Amino acid sequence: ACTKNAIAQTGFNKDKYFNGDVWYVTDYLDLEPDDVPKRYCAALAAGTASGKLKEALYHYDPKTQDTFYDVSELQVESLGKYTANFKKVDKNGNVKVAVTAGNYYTFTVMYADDSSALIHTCLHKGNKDLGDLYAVLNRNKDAAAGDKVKSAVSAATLEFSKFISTKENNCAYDNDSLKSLLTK
Ligand code: HEM
Repeated sequence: ACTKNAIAQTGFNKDKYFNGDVWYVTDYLDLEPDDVPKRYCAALAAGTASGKLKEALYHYDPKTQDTFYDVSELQVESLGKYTANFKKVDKNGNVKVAVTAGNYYTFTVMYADDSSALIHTCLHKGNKDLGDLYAVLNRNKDAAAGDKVKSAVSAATLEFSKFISTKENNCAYDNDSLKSLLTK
């Protein structure tokens, strides 16, 4: 179960964040740690497509090779805080699992600049019991977290030392698919 009402960044710049480009997860913290594998990789694209606010997600377990993409149109709750009903798709946007009520995530941008971000998400997927997930993002998949984003982690009353890095997993991303999926 999720327990946090994450606070969005003061002054969040939506057009910069949702610019159509890719964000890579470099580090994550699940407050129910035993909810997600210790070795993982994930990335997303975020942008407006034909007037609609969109995200495209990619998940890859580097040990099991379990792979999936998602696309969602984000609904606005407040600036920097969204609710996203997702559909599982292949890399070309063909639907594998349609949108349905009860399959959604919340998404809060706690901090962002041009290169880095800190987000919170709470996933709801049917009857699974999932907890709060924080992720440090960067535009560069290999970037070490800098002081702006690590300070933001502190300001959220979190300890960056507890985050798990995704960097040592050889993950390789299909950026082209993530960008194109924004339209799907
Ligand atoms: C930007 C950040 C992330 C968002 C918005 C996000 C969103 C989601 C969504 C929507 C699903 C369900 C997909 C579907 O069934 O179609 C999912 C599943 C999953 N995510 Fe994430 N995720 C993110 C980061 C991560 C990270 C960093 C991990 C780390 C370990 C992770 C682990 C998982 C796992 C293991 C599942 C499969 C749940 C299951 O069905 O059993 N996610 N995520």
